[PDB]
Amino acid sequence: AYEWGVRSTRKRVYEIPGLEPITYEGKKHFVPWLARPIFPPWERGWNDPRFHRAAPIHEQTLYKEEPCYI
Amino acid sequence: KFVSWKSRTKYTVKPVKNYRMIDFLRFRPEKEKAPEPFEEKVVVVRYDPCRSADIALVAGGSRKRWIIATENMKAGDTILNSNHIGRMAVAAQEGDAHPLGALPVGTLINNVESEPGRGAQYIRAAGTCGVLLRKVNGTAIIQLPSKRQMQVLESCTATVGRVSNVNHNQRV
Amino acid sequence: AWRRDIFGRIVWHKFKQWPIPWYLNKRYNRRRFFAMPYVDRFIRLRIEKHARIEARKRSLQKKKEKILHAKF
Amino acid sequence: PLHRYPVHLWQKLRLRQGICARLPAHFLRSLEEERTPTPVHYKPHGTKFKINPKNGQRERVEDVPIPVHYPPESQQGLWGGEGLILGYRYANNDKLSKRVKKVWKPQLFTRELYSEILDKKFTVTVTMRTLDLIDEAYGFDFYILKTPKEDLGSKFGMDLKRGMLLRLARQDPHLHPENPERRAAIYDKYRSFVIPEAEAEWVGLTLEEALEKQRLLEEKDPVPLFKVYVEELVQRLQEQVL
Amino acid sequence: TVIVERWWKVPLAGEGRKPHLHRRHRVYKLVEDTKHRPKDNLELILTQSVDEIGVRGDLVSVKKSVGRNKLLSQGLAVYASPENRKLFEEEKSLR
Amino acid sequence: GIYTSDRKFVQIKEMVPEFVVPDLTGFKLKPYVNYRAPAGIDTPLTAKALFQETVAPAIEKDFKEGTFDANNLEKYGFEPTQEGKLFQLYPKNFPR
RNA sequence: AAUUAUAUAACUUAUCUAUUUUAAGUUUGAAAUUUC
RNA sequence: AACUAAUCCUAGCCCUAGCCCUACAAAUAUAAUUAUACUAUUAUAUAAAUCAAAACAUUUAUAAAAGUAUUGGAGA
Repeated sequence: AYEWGVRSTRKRVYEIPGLEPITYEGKKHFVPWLARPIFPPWERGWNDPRFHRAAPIHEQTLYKEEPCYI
Repeated sequence: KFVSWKSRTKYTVKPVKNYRMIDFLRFRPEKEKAPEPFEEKVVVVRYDPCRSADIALVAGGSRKRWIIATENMKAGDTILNSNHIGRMAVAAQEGDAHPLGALPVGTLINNVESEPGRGAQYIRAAGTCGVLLRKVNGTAIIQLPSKRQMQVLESCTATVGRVSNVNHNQRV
Repeated sequence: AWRRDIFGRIVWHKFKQWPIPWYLNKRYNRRRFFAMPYVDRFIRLRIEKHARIEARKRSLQKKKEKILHAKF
Repeated sequence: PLHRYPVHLWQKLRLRQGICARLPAHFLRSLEEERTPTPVHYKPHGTKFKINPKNGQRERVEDVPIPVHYPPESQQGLWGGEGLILGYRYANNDKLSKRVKKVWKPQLFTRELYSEILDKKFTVTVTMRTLDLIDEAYGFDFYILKTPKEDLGSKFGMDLKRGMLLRLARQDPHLHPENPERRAAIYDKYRSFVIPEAEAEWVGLTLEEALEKQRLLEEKDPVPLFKVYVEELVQRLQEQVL
Repeated sequence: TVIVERWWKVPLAGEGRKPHLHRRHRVYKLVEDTKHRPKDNLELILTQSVDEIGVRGDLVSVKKSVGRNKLLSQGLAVYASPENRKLFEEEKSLR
Repeated sequence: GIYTSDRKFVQIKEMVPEFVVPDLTGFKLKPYVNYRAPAGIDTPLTAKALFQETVAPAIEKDFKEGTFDANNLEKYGFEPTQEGKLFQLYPKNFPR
């Protein structure tokens, strides 16, 4: 059968206002009994080519609407 | 941790280490064409290791794609894929994909889809043919190999002719 | 810092420097710093073992004491 | 050897020593105090006396509470004290009949209730008894605050209680934003439940959460010994100047 | 709601002790269960119009889930709390 | 060093240690000491001793003069952060 | 085999759902008891 | 009076009493003990049966009142 959608997938405390749920961020390691912390984006301090990702074509300054066939 | 073996990023007609990626949505508008009826050529009738029926390479425009072969498909045959619902009976060449509205009652069909756009899921086995039992306005009756007769919209795509190995059901 | 191993013991964990943070380090997260529920039985055994060690030690001293009385 | 204190007293020793002793007194009192849940499926015996079969004399009687199983899903919802009763049944209510393994399931539902204090509508698992209790409590917010933890029988309800108690305690402008006049009415309406901010924080907190909270409260960056000596030197010199 | 009672009496443990339950004490009798019964009556206010159970604005007593599954679920009925009840009568007074 | 792609070793000059060798010319300390020289009673240096020897005289004079304030704690030798020094006391980032 | 066989499963009525004018029966049998 | 062997006392233990407990560097859960990224990370339903009832089936313990009464294939 032709599959629409990848076949692989086929077979409270935070809500409180004014208070902050405790999370294992202070522990510095995961524990199942503590809530998952909210992590801001990480800054390496330098650019790693191995982990670098090329920017999308449209964002490129040289991007042109007309298509050039090479 | 389970990843399916059918994980090739790009659809290709070349054998893949071999397995050939089949296409069961017969009317997929090809490149450099509008969503209107288009024609294709049966390049070669090859053998599919992963399916009982033999697959026929159908090529049109700038796109080449494998499809299931019907009873009489051979190399060099012409296959038409139409979305338009013909006012009159549309010329029927075995293996062509046409709306059930175009076809007349009694024509053997295969690779039918229960719902429009679902894609071919039944009558894909060797020797399986669906009979168009009845036709009324935008509704048609398609007999699937399970013996289940179902009523579907005329927009559903059906491929004329029986599947290859016509004597599969007669095997002794 | 002081951390609990999977055996329920409390041990000083020496921190390691990494180029990535802990939450982005799956392997560091994969490392287990949590004790399983079954360790409660082991904890009782550890307390009993400590008491057993003291009891055995007294027996060892008693045998030494025997000769002290015999010698003196 | 033999343990001087029984196993049940071991927990008491930990509570009385270490970080547990350093825990806030109000939270410790809340943990220490135990309140029996209101009976729901069992009623006390009508008579206080009966004829003792063995001696043929009138004897005092005792009440056996019916066992009721409360699934954790109840702790994530607002059940009015109802719970799953697991046991055996005799067909037609005669012991002479066959015994059939039966699990009795109270009819459970998920419905939405509006909270004035939080100014939000929450969709939660609820039973018919809770809805009547909410009406008897004169509002959903009142029901959460008025009902005790045991009668409430919901960790989320306790979580709501912690937020509601803290919200009332702080007079936080977060209640009904851009409507200060409406905010005052809600605080006045629920003025009875106003309590100190410190107490409200620890309401409904789990033991593991409480221990981490106290650890987070008591953890403090090491004092540079340079600073400590500087203050000590200045203090001693200042005393000498006097 | 389900109500059960032990078939076998548990021997008295005295003033300040806990009786030890046994296998025959584990068999219980079902005095009453709402599941076996038809749904018990529930008091609700119709917030819309439903076929042949009255009209919006009336107070009707209906079987607990029959009203809940049909009326309240579709939104036809609502629960009568004192806060909205006093609003309803005040609204009805202005009506 | 670091192994880059293609299984090729790429030595990193920074990660390669450089041996800092002291100049021993004119240095009178030798592997052994005289038996004539009396043995030294161990008096390990401590934070209190270091603070008393160097920091205490400065604060004592300044405190009597009254020119003492929090902003000038660094003047007496406090380091707000260990960054900027090649050798950082904590976390230790330098080898022996 | 005889005798039962509210394990379940079905149907009927409840049940729970929609609308709208598991329990009790029965049946199968998970089995039970005794005989051959 | 000879060979093979034998000779010995502490190595230590056992039970109560008493007593709860709060006893280097470097590497490590990745492949444990691999100095830095991979791959997210996770235990447990009545305890049962055996056994006793000489088999087996409900059933089978785990201060005085008193082994009285009841219960129980009224039997262990």
